[PDB]
Amino acid sequence: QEALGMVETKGLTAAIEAADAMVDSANVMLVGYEKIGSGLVTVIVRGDVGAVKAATDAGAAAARNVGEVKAVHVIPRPHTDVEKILPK
Amino acid sequence: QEALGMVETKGLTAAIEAADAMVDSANVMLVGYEKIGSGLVTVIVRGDVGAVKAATDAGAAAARNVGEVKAVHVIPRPHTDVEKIL
Amino acid sequence: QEALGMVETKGLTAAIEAADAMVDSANVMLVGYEKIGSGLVTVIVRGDVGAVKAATDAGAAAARNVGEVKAVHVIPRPHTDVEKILPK
Amino acid sequence: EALGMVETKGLTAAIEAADAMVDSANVMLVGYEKIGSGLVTVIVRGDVGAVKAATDAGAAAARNVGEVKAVHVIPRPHTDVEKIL
Amino acid sequence: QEALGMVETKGLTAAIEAADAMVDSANVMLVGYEKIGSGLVTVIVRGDVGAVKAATDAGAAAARNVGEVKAVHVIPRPHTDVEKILP
Amino acid sequence: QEALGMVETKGLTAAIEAADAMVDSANVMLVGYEKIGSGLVTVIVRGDVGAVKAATDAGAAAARNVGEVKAVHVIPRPHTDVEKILPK
Repeated sequence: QEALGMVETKGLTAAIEAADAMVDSANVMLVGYEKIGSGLVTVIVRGDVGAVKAATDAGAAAARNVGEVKAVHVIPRPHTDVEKILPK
Repeated sequence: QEALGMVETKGLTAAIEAADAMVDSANVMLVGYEKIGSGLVTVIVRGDVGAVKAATDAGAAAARNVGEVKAVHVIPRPHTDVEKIL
Repeated sequence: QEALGMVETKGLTAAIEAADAMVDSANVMLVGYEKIGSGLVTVIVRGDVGAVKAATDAGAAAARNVGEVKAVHVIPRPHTDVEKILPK
Repeated sequence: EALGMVETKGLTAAIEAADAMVDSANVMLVGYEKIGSGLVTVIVRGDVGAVKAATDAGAAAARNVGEVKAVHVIPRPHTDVEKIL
Repeated sequence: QEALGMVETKGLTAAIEAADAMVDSANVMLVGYEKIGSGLVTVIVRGDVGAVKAATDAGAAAARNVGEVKAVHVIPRPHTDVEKILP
Repeated sequence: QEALGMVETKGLTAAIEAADAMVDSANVMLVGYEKIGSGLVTVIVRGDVGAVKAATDAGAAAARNVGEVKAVHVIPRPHTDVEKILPK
């Protein structure tokens, strides 16, 4: 029932906007962001699957008005150990 | 609670110039700059919404004369979670 | 030795998707993510060869719907030498 | 105390810039900075006139070795800007 | 003294494969790998000249099936200063 | 008169070859290598101007047979202070 949601941007400003836009719905928690170099930044949230889909949709839309979005994705997860697949 | 302002440049020189122009007024705090690769540098400031809007306009204006501006943005009230990114 | 599984993608998002399918599809331990530039991310797992083969197949398949998969590979018996190369 | 910068593509052009800069004027080398895309920034300090001459010279010199992407002088940088350098 | 071998790839998976192929023979030692950005990863080995030649050829052959080979090179007798740059 | 010599490559293997060739061909000491990301590596040597000139020429030619050379440069230096313009 609990998903992980991601917006990956090229540019930091757009990722910060994506993060802010996603948590605007109190139904989503920010886990954090990941940098992999080459200007690529990934923002990650968790919450109920439906909330996460809606949050990620809004976050991507917002980021695209600020900079470049490279990927938007939602991963449903198991009830225990939801974040154990995340880096760092 | 406090507004968030960002000027993101390609090039450090342009970013430092943006940083300098932004801190020119007293009610603006420079949080720092962030590097993410591909030459991309983001300067981040905090303050009252009005001060931050004016600072970021100015930072963007100053930087574009030195190098490439990639993003200029203000979030009047960032959510408390976003503070984990700064 | 415990086999090694690797899925390498362009973008972190496809890679997290891969990690999800991998540890979900078989008894593999997530070793970590590795960044090398040009947007390339490698997800690495460990386990017995059969589990790793199944996980790697699953990770690659899942990731191809999310982003570009650049490499998929299994080393059934890595050396200790090579394990000092790995993030563990 | 003025701030000077030469930003090049490639480290070699940058090191050439540092050489021309500290040779042609009374500037102190504060350091090098890398930001990706092959971009390296050389930073100097000194009185503005020295810094202006150094950056002019460093850029001219760096251009003989490689590509200069940015050149800039900040006569009086702010105190907060001093913590990011 | 010992010879130096390098297999440099674009892609990490390819580099790990090259490393595994090279250290398969007992007289070749893995010195380490280096990342320099742009996806370029270098695997470095030491051993007798002959072993290092066969090892690097094999590492490159293995790696090219997984990703891109960027450099394959052997230094029969490295000069000592060169060891001050190795991992 | 003491100079600084540099060969800058895209790729590490070509740089190691440049380094080896430089200290092998002339009475120059290897100062070190610098990575600035994006595959760019700079090898630096020190010695008399003639030696540094002979080394860098030999380093560039050797490296060009192994990979991509981006820059080759000799910097004559003052008597005192010869290495203080170097980074890190």
